[PDB]
Amino acid sequence: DQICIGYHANNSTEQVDTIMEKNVTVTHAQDILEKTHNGKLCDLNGVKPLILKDCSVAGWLLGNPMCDEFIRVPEWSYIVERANPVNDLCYPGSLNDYEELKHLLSRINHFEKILIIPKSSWPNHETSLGVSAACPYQGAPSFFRNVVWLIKKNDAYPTIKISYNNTNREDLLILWGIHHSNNAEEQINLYKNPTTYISVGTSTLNQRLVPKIATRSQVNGQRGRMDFFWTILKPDDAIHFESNGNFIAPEYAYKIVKKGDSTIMKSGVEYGNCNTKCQTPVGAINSSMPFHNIHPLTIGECPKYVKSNKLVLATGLRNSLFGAIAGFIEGGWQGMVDGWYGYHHSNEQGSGYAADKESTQKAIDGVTNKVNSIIDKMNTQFEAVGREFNNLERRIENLNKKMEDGFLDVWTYNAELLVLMENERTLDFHDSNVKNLYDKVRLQLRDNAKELGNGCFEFYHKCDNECMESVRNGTYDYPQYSEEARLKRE
Amino acid sequence: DQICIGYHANNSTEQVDTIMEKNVTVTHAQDILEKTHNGKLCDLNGVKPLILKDCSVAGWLLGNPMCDEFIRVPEWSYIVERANPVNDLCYPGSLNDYEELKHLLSRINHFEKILIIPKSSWPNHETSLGVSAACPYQGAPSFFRNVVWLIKKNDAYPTIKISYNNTNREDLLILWGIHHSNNAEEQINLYKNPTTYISVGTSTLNQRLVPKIATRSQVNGQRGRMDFFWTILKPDDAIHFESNGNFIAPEYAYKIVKKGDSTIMKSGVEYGNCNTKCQTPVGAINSSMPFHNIHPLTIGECPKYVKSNKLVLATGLRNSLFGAIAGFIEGGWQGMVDGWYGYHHSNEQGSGYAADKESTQKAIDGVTNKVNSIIDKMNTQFEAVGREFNNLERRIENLNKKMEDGFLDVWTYNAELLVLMENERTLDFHDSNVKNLYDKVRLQLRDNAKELGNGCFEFYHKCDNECMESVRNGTYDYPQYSEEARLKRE
Amino acid sequence: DQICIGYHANNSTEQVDTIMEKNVTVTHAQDILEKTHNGKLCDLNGVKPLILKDCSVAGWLLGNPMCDEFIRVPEWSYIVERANPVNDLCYPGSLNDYEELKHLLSRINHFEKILIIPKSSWPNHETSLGVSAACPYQGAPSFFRNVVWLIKKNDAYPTIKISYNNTNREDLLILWGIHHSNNAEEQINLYKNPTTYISVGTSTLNQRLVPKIATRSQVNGQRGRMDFFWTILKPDDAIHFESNGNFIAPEYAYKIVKKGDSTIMKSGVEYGNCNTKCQTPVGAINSSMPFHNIHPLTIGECPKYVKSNKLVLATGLRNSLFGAIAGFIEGGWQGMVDGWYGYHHSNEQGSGYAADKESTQKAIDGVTNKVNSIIDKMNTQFEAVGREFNNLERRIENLNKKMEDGFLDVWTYNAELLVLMENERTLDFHDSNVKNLYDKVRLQLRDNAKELGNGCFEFYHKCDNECMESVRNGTYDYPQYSEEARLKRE
Ligand SMILES: CC(=O)N[C@H]1[C@H](O[C@@H]2[C@@H](O)[C@H](O)O[C@H](CO)[C@@H]2O)O[C@H](CO)[C@@H](O[C@@H]2O[C@H](CO[C@]3(C(=O)O)C[C@H](O)[C@@H](NC(C)=O)[C@H]([C@H](O)[C@H](O)CO)O3)[C@H](O)[C@H](O)[C@H]2O)[C@@H]1O
Ligand SMILES: CC(=O)N[C@@H]1[C@@H](O)[C@H](O[C@@H]2O[C@H](CO[C@]3(C(=O)O)C[C@H](O)[C@@H](NC(C)=O)[C@H]([C@H](O)[C@H](O)CO)O3)[C@H](O)[C@H](O)[C@H]2O)[C@@H](CO)O[C@H]1O
Ligand SMILES: CC(=O)N[C@@H]1[C@@H](O)[C@H](O[C@@H]2O[C@H](CO[C@]3(C(=O)O)C[C@H](O)[C@@H](NC(C)=O)[C@H]([C@H](O)[C@H](O)CO)O3)[C@H](O)[C@H](O)[C@H]2O)[C@@H](CO)O[C@H]1O
Ligand SMILES: *[C@@H]1O[C@H](CO)[C@@H](O[C@@H]2O[C@H](CO)[C@@H](O)[C@H](O)[C@H]2NC(C)=O)[C@H](O)[C@H]1NC(C)=O
Ligand SMILES: *[C@@H]1O[C@H](CO)[C@@H](O[C@@H]2O[C@H](CO)[C@@H](O)[C@H](O)[C@H]2NC(C)=O)[C@H](O)[C@H]1NC(C)=O
Ligand SMILES: *[C@@H]1O[C@H](CO)[C@@H](O)[C@H](O)[C@H]1NC(C)=O
Ligand SMILES: *[C@@H]1O[C@H](CO)[C@@H](O)[C@H](O)[C@H]1NC(C)=O
Ligand SMILES: *[C@@H]1O[C@H](CO)[C@@H](O)[C@H](O)[C@H]1NC(C)=O
Ligand SMILES: *[C@@H]1O[C@H](CO)[C@@H](O)[C@H](O)[C@H]1NC(C)=O
Ligand SMILES: *[C@@H]1O[C@H](CO)[C@@H](O)[C@H](O)[C@H]1NC(C)=O
Ligand SMILES: *[C@@H]1O[C@H](CO)[C@@H](O)[C@H](O)[C@H]1NC(C)=O
Repeated sequence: DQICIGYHANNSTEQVDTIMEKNVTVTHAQDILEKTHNGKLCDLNGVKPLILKDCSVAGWLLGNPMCDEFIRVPEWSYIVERANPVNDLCYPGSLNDYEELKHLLSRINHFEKILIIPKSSWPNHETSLGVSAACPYQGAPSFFRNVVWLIKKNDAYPTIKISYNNTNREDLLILWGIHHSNNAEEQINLYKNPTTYISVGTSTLNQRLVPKIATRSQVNGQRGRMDFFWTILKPDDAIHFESNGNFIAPEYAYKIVKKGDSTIMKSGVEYGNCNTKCQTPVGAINSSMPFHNIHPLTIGECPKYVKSNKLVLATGLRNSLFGAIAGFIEGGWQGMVDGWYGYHHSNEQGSGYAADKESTQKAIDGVTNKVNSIIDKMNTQFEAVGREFNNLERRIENLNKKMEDGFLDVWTYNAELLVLMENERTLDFHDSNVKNLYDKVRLQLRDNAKELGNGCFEFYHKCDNECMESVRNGTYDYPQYSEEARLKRE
Repeated sequence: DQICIGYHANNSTEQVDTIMEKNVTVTHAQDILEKTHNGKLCDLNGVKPLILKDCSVAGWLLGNPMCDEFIRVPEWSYIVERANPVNDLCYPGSLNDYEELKHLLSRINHFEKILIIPKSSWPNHETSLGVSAACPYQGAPSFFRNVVWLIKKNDAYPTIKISYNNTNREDLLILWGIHHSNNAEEQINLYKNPTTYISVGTSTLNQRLVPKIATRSQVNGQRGRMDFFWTILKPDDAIHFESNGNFIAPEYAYKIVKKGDSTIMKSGVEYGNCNTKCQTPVGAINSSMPFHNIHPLTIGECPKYVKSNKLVLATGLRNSLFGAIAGFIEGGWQGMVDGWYGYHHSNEQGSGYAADKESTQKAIDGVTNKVNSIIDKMNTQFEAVGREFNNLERRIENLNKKMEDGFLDVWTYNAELLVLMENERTLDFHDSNVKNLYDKVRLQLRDNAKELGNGCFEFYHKCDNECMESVRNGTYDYPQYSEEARLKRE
Repeated sequence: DQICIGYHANNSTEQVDTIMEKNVTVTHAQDILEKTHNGKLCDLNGVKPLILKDCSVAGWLLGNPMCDEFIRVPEWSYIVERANPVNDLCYPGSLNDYEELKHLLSRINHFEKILIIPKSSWPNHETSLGVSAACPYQGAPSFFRNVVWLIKKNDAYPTIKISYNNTNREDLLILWGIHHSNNAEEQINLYKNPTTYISVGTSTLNQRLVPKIATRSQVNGQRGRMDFFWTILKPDDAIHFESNGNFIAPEYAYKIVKKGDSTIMKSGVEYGNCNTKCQTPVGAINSSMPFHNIHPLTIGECPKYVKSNKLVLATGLRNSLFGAIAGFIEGGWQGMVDGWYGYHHSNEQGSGYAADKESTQKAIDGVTNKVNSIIDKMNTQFEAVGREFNNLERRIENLNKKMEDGFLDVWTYNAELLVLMENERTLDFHDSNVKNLYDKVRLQLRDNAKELGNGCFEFYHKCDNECMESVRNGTYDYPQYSEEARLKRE
C-alpha cells in the first residue's frame, strides 16, 4: 500500500531552448514566431494598392505616355513600385526633390487630377509640336501628358505671364519644368529668344530657372535635358509663372483629397485578388502570432519583426533547479492525462492516477499569465519606414540603414533572450510545484509511511481508497492509524 | 509548549507586479516613477528662461519691431518659443539656414548686441526710408531694427565697398539680406540701378546674391521678399560687402559671450515664478525618482524618461517558490513588529513574538543593493533632444522622430521588464529566507520536538524562557533535553 | 564511521558581481572584457594602411605639392588621417561634397591614377604659368599636381570644348575646379575674357559655374579662391567640358580598381611595424574576448565594444537561496581538487576526498552552455561607423552622435545586466547542485545513519571502502545493514 507523487508525461516532441540547455523536449509549448506568408500582394482592409507595374512614381506623376493606365487612379491603400521601373523619365533630365516628394506621397491616399491651365491659354505660342522620340506613344513622338512643352509661333515666343489661383479647398501638387537646349542654334529654332529664364512665385516660392546650354551625353537618344520642379499650392494661394522660353508649363495638377498612412513598397510579386490586414513586399501575413520573420518593411496591423528562426515558449514540463522532476521522481506518468501534477494511488481496494487540480490551476494560471505578459511587453517595438535617398546623400542613407538595423538587432536579442530566461524559469517552476506537493503529502503522513525516495510513500498501515482521497484533499488524521505502523515496524 | 517560524504582515496596501502574477500585495515597496509636475515653466537653478512670448528666434535676432522687449536680453538658461510665433519676419521672405542657426543657439546662453556699422557710414545712401507697413511700429511703417534697408540718395546708388574686422575676442554673429523687388519700375524707384548684386566675402565665405524681380503673391500686404543670411565671423577675420543695390546692411551684431547648455523649448505654458532643477515643456519636476513619465524633452538634472504608468519595486514580502511564505506557513503575523522574519514562542510562562535580526539584516542588505543596483544600471539612458527641420527636410525629420521614439520604447521595455523579473526574484528571495530559518531551527531541535506542518515545533520536553531564547540564539543544547523528550515519545 | 557532502574551495581571489551582492569571491571565473592594446597602428591581415601623415584626403587627391609622397599609393587596408592635417588646400577654397567623397573612399581599397588629359591637349592655352606661392615646391611657386590652372596664351583664351570618354572598364573619379579672381584687371591679366563660365556635363551631370569676382580676406596670402568639384564617370560614359576662362582642368584621374572594406581613421598614433586582425585609432587589439572597451570605431574581426570597465562571468562556486553552500555545509574543501562537489569518507580503512563526476559534469556542461549562449546572443551588436559632417550639417551630426551613443548605451546595459543576472543564478545553481547531491545520499541511507546537519551522515553500521563507494555510486544496499543499525540505535 503506497501513495505516489509524480508529474505529467506525454508523446510531445516539441523542443525549447534555455540558457543552460538546448533542445529540451517539453510536454507543452507555444510558438510565438510567424514564419509563413501567402506570397502575393493583397488589398489592405478592403482597399486595393496602386501597382505602377513598369512605371515609376515620376512617370506616373508627370504622365509618361507609357503610363496611361494611371491617368486617373482610384484611392489606394499603398503604392507598389518595381525596383527598376522601365518607364521613368522618357525625356532625360531630373525631378527636383524627388525623394521628398515620395516621402510626401507616403502620407497620401488619393489624388484628383484637375486641368488647371488649358492649352487654349497660349494663343501666341505653339502647343502641338512639343514632342520627342524619347517619349514614344504608339511608335510616334509624344511627351509627358500633364505638362506642355511650349515652342515658338510665327518665329516668336512672347513673354508669358500667367497666374493660377487655387480655388479648391485642398492642396494642389503642381509640376513644371525647364528644357536645357543643346546649342545656340537649337535654342533659336525652338524659342527664338536666345537668353531665357523662367520665374515662379507663390507666397513662399521665389524661383528663377535659367537654361544651361551645353554639350551632354545622349540618354534615350537625346542630349537635351528637362529639369522638373514641384510645389504644394495651399488652398487660397496662387502660383505665378513668367517665361520667355524653355518653359514646360503645367496643364494638369493633382488635388490631394485623401491623406493617410501608406507606403511605397518595392515588390515585383503579383496582385492576388486577396484581402489582408498586414502586407510585406514578399507576401501577406495572416497571423495572431506576436512575432514574424518575413520582412522588415510592413504596413498594417502586423507582428513584430525579428531575425529569429525559432521562438518557442515552454508552457509544459520536461517530457520523459529543485530536486523533484528528473530528481527523486525519476520519470513522468503517461497514464496521467488530466492535470500537470498529482498522485498515483495503490492499495488492495484499487489503483489509479488522480490529479491535484489545486496545484495544477496555480501552474496553468502562472504559465498563461507569463505568456500574456511577454506578448504585452513587445507591443511597442521599432517599425521600419521607407526612406529614399539620392546618390550624393549616401551618409544619411547609411545612418538610416544602421539605425533601422540597429533597433532590429536590439529587439531580436530582446525576444530571444527573454524566451531563454523565462523558459528556464518555467521549467524550474514546475520542479518547484512538484516538490511543494511532495512536501504537502509529507509532514502530514509522517512515520505512518516510509518514504522510499522515488516519490512514493510506502504506507506502514493500509489505506482505504477513501484514505488516499483524504490526503489528496489535504486533510488526513495521523493518530487514527499510528497504532498499526508500530507493529509493522520490526 | 511550541516555537513557530513566521514572517511579517502589516496594513500595507501597496501592490507590485511580477511576470506570473499581477497586483501582488506586499508589506513594503519602493516607487521609482515620478508622475507629477507643477504645470508651469520655471527658472533653472536660479536662471530665468528667455520667454520670447509671440516672437520667433528670427524675429528677435533680426529685430522685428514687435520684439523690442528683447533688444537687451539677460543671460538665459533655456529659450521658450511658442509653436507658431506670430511676430516672425514682418516683411515676408526667409532666413537662410534657420534650423542650423537654431542649433547654434541651443549651445548659447547669452549674446551681447554691438553696433558694428553705424548709419553715419552711409553718407551717400538714404538710411531713413527703408520702412514698410508690413513692419509697423506705433502706427507707422517701420522695419527690422538690427539691419538697414538702404535706398538711393539724390536719385543715385553708388557701389558700396565696406569691411568690418572682428576686433573682439568673441565670435560675432552677423545678419544681412537682399530685397527682391517686384518689377523694373520699382527697382529703379528704390535703387536707381536696374541690374544689381550683393557680394559677401570672409576667409571662408564667398557669396554672390542677385535680386529676383518677378511676380509673387502678397503676404502681409507685400509682394516683395527679403532673404536674410548669417555667418559667424571668427575673432580676427573680416567680412567684406559690395553691392550696387537691393542690399539690407547689418547695423547690430551679436557677440557670443556665454556658451553652454540650453534648449529651444516649445511650449505655451506660463511662467510660474518658481525654480527647478528639471524642466519639461509641460511643467517642472521636483523629484528624486530615477524615472519620470512627464515629457521626453527635458533640461537640467532630470530623471530618465519612460512611457510607463507604474514602476514600483518590491522590497518587502507578500502581505496577508520555496514553499514557506503562503505555503506551510499560511500567513504572516501582524504581531511581529521589529523585523521581517522571526519566531513566536508559547510556553507555561507565556508567549510572544521575536524577530531574527541576523536573517532580516541579510535580507535588508540584499534588497537594498538590488534597488541600488537597478538605479545605477539606469544611469546612462537615451535623452531626447530638440532638433528642428524645414518643410523639405521631412525624411530626416521622420528619421529623427523614429530614432528618439525607438530608443524610448527600448528603454521603457528595459525598465518595465527588469522591475517585473526582479520583483519576482525578491518575493522568492523572502520565501527562501524563511525556509532556511525554518530548517535552521529544525536542525537544532531534531527529535526533541515535533514538526506540526504549519511552521511550528511542538517540544517533547519543557522549554522555559531561557531555553526558548537558546533556539533563537542558535545555542540550543540538544543533549540537555535528550532523555525527557525520549520519555515523552511513547 | 562517516560520509560527508561538501564542495570545492581554492585560493582564488577572482571576484564577480551580482544584483544583490558585489565583489563575491568565486572559485573560477571567466573574463569576457578586453582592456589592453599595443598603442600602435598596424597592418590589417598583412595589408599596410595608407598613412597620409600631415596631408588631408583633399590634399592627396588634388595633389598638393607637399603631398608628393602619395603620388602612387599601393593598395591599403584603411586610411589614417590626422584630425587637423596641415597640407590640405594650399590654394584656399573648397572641395565640394567633401564628406560624401570621403564616404565613397571609405569603401575603396585601391586607386590607379591615369593620365586622362595631357598638356599637349592645350595648344592654344598657357599650361606652365598656373602656379602660386600658396602652393610652394622647393622654394618656388607651384600648384596642385593632378589638375591644370590654364591661362591665356598670346593675350587670348579661346573657348575650350573637350570630351573624355571613359574607355576603361572601371569607375573613374575626376576632379576639376574654378578660380574666382579678385578684380576685373586680374581677370583680364589671367584670362583676357571678362565674362566667363565653366560647363560640365556627363550622362547625369549638368553643371554651370561662373567666377565670383569679389573682395575676400587673405588666406595663405591669397585673396583668390579655387572651388573644386568631383564626379564618378561610369565605365562607358563621357564628360564634356566647356569654358572661356577660370577653368582648372583635370589632368590625372583615379580609376577605382579595388572596392572593399576600409575606413578613414583619425589618429596621430605611429605605425609600429606590427600586424593585427583588429585595429583601433588608439592601438591594435590581440584578443579572443567577446567584448572590448578600447574604442568604438574599429576595423577588422573585432570584439564588441562596450563602455564597461569590468565584465566577469562566474563559472564556479562561492569561495571560502538553496540552503546548502555557506548554509548547513558552511564551508568548502581545499582537499577536494578533482571536482566541484562530492564526498569525504571516514572509516577504519582510512579517510579521503572523492568527487561526484555526474553532478560535477552536469554543472560543467550547464555553465559552459551558459557562457556560450551569452556570447552567441551578443554576436549582432551595434557597430559604429565613421561619418563626417561639415559646419552647416550640425543637426545631422548631432543626430548621428546620439544614435551611435544610444546604441552603445543600450548594449553596454545589456551586457552588464545579463552578466549580473546570470552570475546570481550560477551561484544558486551550485547551491542547488550541492543540496540535491546531499539529498541523494539522504533518502538512500535513511535511518541506517544519523543526519548531523553539517553536511555529514554518521553511519550506525560499518561502511567499508566498497560500502562507501556504493553510496557515491548510488547502489547502497539498505536491507543488508538495517539490523546492524537498529542494534546500534539505543
Ligand atoms: C596675373 C598676375 O600675376 N597678377 C599680379 C599683378 O600683376 C599685374 C600685371 O600682370 C599687369 O601687367 O600690371 C598690373 C598693374 O598695372 C599688375 O601689376 O600684380 C599684383 C601686385 O601688383 C600681383 O599680386 C601679388 O601676387 C602675390 C602672389 O603671386 C602669385 C602667387 O604666388 O599666387 C604669383 C603667380 O605667378 C600668379 N599665378 C599665375 C597663374 O599667374 C598668382 C596669381 O596672380 C593669383 O594667385 C591670382 O589671384 O599670384 C600675392 O598675392 C601678393 O599679395 C600680390 O600683390 C598679381 O598676382
Ligand atoms: C524640329 C526638328 O526636328 N529639328 C532637327 C532635329 O530633329 C535634329 O536633331 C535630331 O533630333 C532627334 C530627336 O528629334 C526630336 C526628338 O527629341 O524626338 C524631334 C522633335 O521634333 C524635336 N522637338 C522640337 C520641340 O523641336 C526635338 C527637339 O528638336 C530636341 O528634343 C531639342 O532638344 O528633337 C535625334 O535627337 C537626333 O539624334 C538628332 O540629330 C537637328 C540636328 O540634326 O536638326 C534639327 O533641324
Ligand atoms: C513702385 C514703388 O516703388 N512705390 C509705390 C508702391 O510701393 C505702391 O505699392 C504699394 O506699396 C504698399 C506698401 O507700401 C510700402 C510698404 O512696404 O509699406 C511703403 C514704403 O514706404 C515703401 N518702401 C520703400 C523703401 O520705398 C514700400 C516699398 O516700395 C515696397 O516694399 C517695395 O517692395 O512699399 C502696399 O504693398 C500696396 O498694396 C502697394 O500697392 C504703388 C501703389 O501705391 O505706387 C508706387 O509708386
Ligand atoms: C490591478 O489593480 C488595479 C486597481 O488599482 C485594477 O485597475 C482597475 O480595474 C477596474 C476593473 O476591474 C477598472 O474599472 C479600473 O479602470 C481599473 N483602474 C483603476 C481603478 O485605476 C486592475 O484591473 C487590477 N488588475 C488585475 C489583473 O486584477
Ligand atoms: C583684422 O585686424 C587685425 C589687427 O589689425 C589684423 O591682424 C593684423 O594684420 C597686420 C597686417 O597684416 C599684422 O601686422 C598684425 O600682426 C596682425 N595682428 C593679428 C593679431 O593678427 C587682421 O589682418 C585683420 N583681419 C582681416 C581679415 O583683415
Ligand atoms: C535541435 O532540433 C533541430 C531539429 O531536430 C536540429 O536541427 C538541431 O540541430 C537541434 N539542436 C541541437 C543542439 O542538437
Ligand atoms: C485667390 O482668390 C481669393 C478669393 O478672392 C482671394 O481671397 C485670394 O487673395 C486670391 N489669392 C491670390 C494669391 O491672389
Ligand atoms: C496603517 O497603519 C498606520 C499606522 O498605524 C496608519 O498611519 C495608516 O493610516 C494605516 N493605513 C491604512 C490604509 O489604513
Ligand atoms: C594558487 O594556487 C595555484 C596552484 O598552484 C597557484 O598556481 C597560484 O600561484 C596560487 N596563488 C597564490 C596567491 O597563492
Ligand atoms: C571591490 O573590489 C575592488 C578592488 O579590490 C575595490 O576597489 C572595491 O572598493 C570593492 N567594492 C566593494 C563594494 O567592496
Ligand atoms: C564612348 O565610346 C563607346 C564606343 O562604343 C560609345 O559606344 C559610347 O557611347 C561613348 N560614350 C559617350 C557618352 O558617347
